[PDB]
Amino acid sequence: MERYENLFAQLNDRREGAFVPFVTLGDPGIEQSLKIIDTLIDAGADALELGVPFSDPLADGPTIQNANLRAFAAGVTPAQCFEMLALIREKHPTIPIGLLMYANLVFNNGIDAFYARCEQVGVDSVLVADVPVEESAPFRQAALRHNIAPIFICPPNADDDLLRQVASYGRGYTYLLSRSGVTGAENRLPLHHLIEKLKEYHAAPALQGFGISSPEQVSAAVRAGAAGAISGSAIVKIIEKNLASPKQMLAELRSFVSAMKAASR
Amino acid sequence: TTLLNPYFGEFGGMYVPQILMPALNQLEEAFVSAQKDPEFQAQFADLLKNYAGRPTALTKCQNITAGTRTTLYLKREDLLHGGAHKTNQVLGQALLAKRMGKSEIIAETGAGQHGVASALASALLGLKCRIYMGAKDVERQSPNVFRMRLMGAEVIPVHSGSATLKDACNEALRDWSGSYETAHYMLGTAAGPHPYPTIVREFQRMIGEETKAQILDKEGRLPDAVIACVGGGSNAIGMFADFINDTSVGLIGVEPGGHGIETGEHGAPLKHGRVGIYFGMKAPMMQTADGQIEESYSISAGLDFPSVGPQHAYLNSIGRADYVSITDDEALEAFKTLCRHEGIIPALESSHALAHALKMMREQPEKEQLLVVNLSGRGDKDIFTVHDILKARGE
Ligand SMILES: O=C(NCCOP(=O)(O)O)c1ccc(OC(F)(F)F)cc1
Ligand SMILES: O=C(NCCOP(=O)(O)O)c1ccc(OC(F)(F)F)cc1
Ligand SMILES: *Cc1c(COP(=O)(O)O)cnc(C)c1O
Ligand SMILES: [Cl-]
Ligand SMILES: [Cl-]
Ligand SMILES: [Cl-]
Ligand SMILES: [Cl-]
Ligand SMILES: [Cl-]
Ligand code: NA
Ligand code: NA
Repeated sequence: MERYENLFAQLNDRREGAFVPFVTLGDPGIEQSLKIIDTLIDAGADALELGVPFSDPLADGPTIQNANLRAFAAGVTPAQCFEMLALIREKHPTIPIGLLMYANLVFNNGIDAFYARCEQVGVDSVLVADVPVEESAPFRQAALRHNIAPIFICPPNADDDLLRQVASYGRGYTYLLSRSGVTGAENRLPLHHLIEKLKEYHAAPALQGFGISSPEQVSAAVRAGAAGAISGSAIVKIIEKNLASPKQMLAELRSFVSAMKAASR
Repeated sequence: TTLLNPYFGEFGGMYVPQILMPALNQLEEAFVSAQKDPEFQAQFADLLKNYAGRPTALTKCQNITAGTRTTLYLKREDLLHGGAHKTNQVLGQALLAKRMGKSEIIAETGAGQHGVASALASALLGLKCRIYMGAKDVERQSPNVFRMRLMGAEVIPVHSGSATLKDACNEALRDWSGSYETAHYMLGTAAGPHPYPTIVREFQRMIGEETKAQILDKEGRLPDAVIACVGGGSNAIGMFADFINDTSVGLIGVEPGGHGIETGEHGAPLKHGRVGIYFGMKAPMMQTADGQIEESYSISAGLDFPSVGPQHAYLNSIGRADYVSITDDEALEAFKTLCRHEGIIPALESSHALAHALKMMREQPEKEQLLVVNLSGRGDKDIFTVHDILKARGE
């Protein structure tokens, strides 16, 4: 399987950027999370980035910190997340599915066994938040052995050595970081140099993420040369705001994703 | 690419988000530069001597070994300014922050001890200090919180996750990932991502250096063993470091056994945890079967940390150091015994090390042995804890 490659070729054929929502698996519960994900796809999501609840999400701001706690309040475990992932792939054969993981959940029962499990359920990529490229060798090797793309963060300040490592080691897409700090839609600039040098070094297509919460940010990223945009906290805010109204939650989710996805054409 | 080895065998490393690697690389470079700089070393030595009170005494404890063949010395870090060994390394890190042009200090704290040490170093050296503390720890450490505030530090309660030390740790890292151009993260033990396990060891190693000089002066030979409690590992590696190449000197680290290892309510990840990757490092940690980070437990809040420094895990794996545990009740007895027979109130952390030395003596009272216990702190802070336990059990 090469789902990112097929998606980007198809988007490039349509002069179109990708819009990629992030949500936490099992937030606010397993059944509602499955409906949430189906609505994001039904509203025009090109790919998915999916978080597995972890006790200590040290790269996440309050919005996604709270999604993790909501998922834990429902008893969501990594095993249940992988059951969900298998069902999602079974409903949606072509959409790329990427996981956002913390290292201990990958290392816990064996690095190789984790990536084998990803392959078995149909996952396409894994970004391990607290594994920098300098520490990544066992993770990216296990990923590639199981046909999983290892995703790497390209931060604002990347020197040329980091750019070359990210271009050489990453697959699927390059995660182009919009700023320092942690995730959150409360804190919001794609520099043409990084996007240009990434293309010069034959990196995987760049997706911009962190703070992406408005349609014009999606269009701005594609215009800068990124292949698309990832939006997290802004989606999870809709989940948080509408917990008491499961149906209104799905409808507001549908409207926001459709708005963001339209901005990438 | 790094200047120094980030690993101790399989343990250690730099497991942080990519955005924090420049901050760690900058810190490693500043540390390597400072270690080569006689002016930095002279400044550090001057603070240690004239502000913190080094060298600390090495006290022979005659009464508690009476009738046995054990000679027991206490290395008196309880006499250091601030009342615990933590002061040594916060002074060095504060000087590093200044060397890097940083004017702000971030620190985490659980028992409040490192928070106080960071606050006093920051007050002395004119640094704006902010301290993250889990809200549960803020509630039970109001004296240390008030000390931090008296010293001008801003104390920020952390309500996320389990509202304790690891959650304060996360919040400190989240802050630093956005603020490292102007703020230094003053990590409080010999753990976390490289270069911190190395820096903290090097800024604590005068404990063992002095001990070696003092014991040679008083006894004419090296100790048979040096014994230190292990929460994160800093006072123990500070004692051990200068003895690592003296292969006849035993190195014994004491983890908190809490209510007993078999109860699961303990703080002994090195011997009873499982290797994981968190806190920026690959190290033994207390964790669920599916890899969520667990809660540790000890009567002593300063030992209540669910992982351990990677050099300790390494020294254990090669057999150079041995690690044991001591329960709450054993530490409490050692606390009472030192008060009554030597007139020294030890920190409940340090009481774990003392309790194991007392066991070494009592189990084999005719074994000739020359022991040093690192008395990492004084126990004035613990007298209410000890009072309340003794009252609830009818003593
Ligand atoms: O994709 C992510 N979050 C969702 C989008 O961010 P936001 O829109 O700001 O919530 C995301 C990506 C990486 C990450 O950790 C690290 F950067 F270190 F790799 C944390 C979150
Ligand atoms: O144990 C730690 N802090 C010492 C707290 O001392 P106290 O105030 O006595 O609880 C400690 C702090 C940070 C750490 O790594 C990382 F930053 F990544 F989280 C590992 C251990
Ligand atoms: C913090 C502390 C300890 C434990 O921390 P380490 O880093 O393991 O040394 C031990 N003793 C005292 C008095 C402390 O304050
Ligand atoms: Cl390369
Ligand atoms: Cl010195
Ligand atoms: Cl600056
Ligand atoms: Cl010498
Ligand atoms: Cl074990
Ligand atoms: Na510990
Ligand atoms: Na605890």
